[PDB]
Amino acid sequence: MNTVPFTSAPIEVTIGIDQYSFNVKENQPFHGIKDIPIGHVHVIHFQHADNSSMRYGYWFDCRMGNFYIQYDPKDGLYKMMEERDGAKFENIVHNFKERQMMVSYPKIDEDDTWYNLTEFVQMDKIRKIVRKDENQFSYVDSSMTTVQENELSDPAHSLNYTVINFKSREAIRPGHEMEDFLDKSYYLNTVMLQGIFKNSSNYFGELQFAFLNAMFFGNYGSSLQWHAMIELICSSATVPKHMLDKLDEILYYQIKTLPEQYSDILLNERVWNICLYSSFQKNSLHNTEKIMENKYPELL
Amino acid sequence: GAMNSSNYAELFNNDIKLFVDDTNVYRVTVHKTFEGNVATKAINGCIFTLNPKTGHLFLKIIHTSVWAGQKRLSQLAKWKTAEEVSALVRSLPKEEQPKQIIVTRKAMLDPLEVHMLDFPNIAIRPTELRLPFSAAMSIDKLSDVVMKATEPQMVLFNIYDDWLDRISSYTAFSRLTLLLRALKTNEESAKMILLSDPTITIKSYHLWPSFTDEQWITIESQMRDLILTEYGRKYNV
Ligand SMILES: CC(C)COC(=O)C[C@@H]1C=CS(=O)(=O)C1
Ligand SMILES: CC(C)COC(=O)C[C@@H]1C=CS(=O)(=O)C1
Repeated sequence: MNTVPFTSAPIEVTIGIDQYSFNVKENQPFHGIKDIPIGHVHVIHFQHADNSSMRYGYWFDCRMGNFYIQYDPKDGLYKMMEERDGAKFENIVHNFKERQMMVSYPKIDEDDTWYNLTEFVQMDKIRKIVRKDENQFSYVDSSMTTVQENELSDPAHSLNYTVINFKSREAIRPGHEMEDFLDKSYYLNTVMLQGIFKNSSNYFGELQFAFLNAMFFGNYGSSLQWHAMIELICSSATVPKHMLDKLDEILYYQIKTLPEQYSDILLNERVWNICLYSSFQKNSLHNTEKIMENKYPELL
Repeated sequence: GAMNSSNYAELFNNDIKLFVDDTNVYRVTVHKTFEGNVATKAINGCIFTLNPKTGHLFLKIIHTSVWAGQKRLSQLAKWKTAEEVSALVRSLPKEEQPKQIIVTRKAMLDPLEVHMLDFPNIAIRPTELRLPFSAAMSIDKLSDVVMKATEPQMVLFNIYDDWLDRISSYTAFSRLTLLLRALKTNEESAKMILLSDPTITIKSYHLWPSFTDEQWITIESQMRDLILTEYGRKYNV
């Protein structure tokens, strides 16, 4: 069980850790988060009380280093940093644990929600979508645009998701125009899975990362990416059975975790109605269809 | 974006453009079977591809053999249309290729866009105009060449005959759309108006009769009356 200590909390802020969140008051004696489960990526995220504009946060994996949080009063945000001195970190963390200045990652033993949302998400792939190689952790915020959004403006601060475009030469074989547009299996299986992602695990990892950035930061281009990756599978007539079954589980837990009050803005009616009721896979997503119909019957 | 009444003069500027109308590509007769079920029998169709500035008509005849053994023919017909328009563009020299293609039905947008991916600089546009190009098969010589085709074929007519020697392309298009609107609303009456006077003939190399300027005014008046009448007979006014 690892720990992300905080030097202090000088400004009032709502702090998220994965699907949990808590309020910290201005100069409240808060010194971090303990008991973080090893084996998963995590995200620690922030919304200042005085400016709800800009949710921002950091993806990290405690197996890759000792990470801490310190407020920067010049840039005006909580920054993640890596502490290189292992013995300084062990002594200070312990001191804080002794003074009970840390919140505990509050995982219910029965609860697989975070595993289910991050099953295929790996830090190494996050760091290729979010390029800042001098750090082992990755910063994301509400405003960052994707590579595809920028084609339609600072490249260093972009989300390099895999570009998916259904009306593109990449998606459409010359001479198979109608076939490839109405059945996207060759784009899914040959171009994307065999060619770009190499396997379905990497595809699902990017899909799950896009959803989590949409949900936690309201990142609009991430939501576009999540829906495009769903629609590419649903619009393919030929999808391996294990991928369909896994997608159903992935989407089920995403829909289950979504705040009911953000459904209106995080869910694209056209994609979901198409995917559940018109597409080749309209009858392949039983768990997702059942939770969508019971939780969000308005959208449909 | 969409072509409508507000940007209507754009049709007659010097940027090459084509209208594409697919309403006569897939044509059927519906009939009863011996068992008393219903079935369709396809007849020859055509793509109506028209340069409104010059009067060029690229009439691609769609022979019924293209439908043999195919399913979802109304969907296929849109993609076949887009395939043939793309092939036409590729066949044309660069300086003759259109800068825009305006489809008369919005369902042609995605098929045409996908077939034209190789031409990113050619804009594919819808229109809000309700154009009467479906009535092209009421022009006797066009109907005749379509029905007589025994194989796929492209035929090239000027739909304005020689009118551009005397009038502008705006006026020629207005005349064409009036004639076609009339043929669409009451074909028998429209053809009666056009052919009633035996002394006015259709030249062998033309589609419409050889009216004088004054006779065209009379003809155009009679066509407006027809359209207004039928609009009367229809709604009872
Ligand atoms: C001033 C003291 C009581 C609190 O300062 C800190 O906790 C800063 C340390 C820097 C790296 S670290 O070891 O992760 C934490
Ligand atoms: C297909 C290739 C030869 C291009 O030809 C033309 O464009 C000929 C014009 C088209 C119709 S028209 O008005 O009869 C004269």
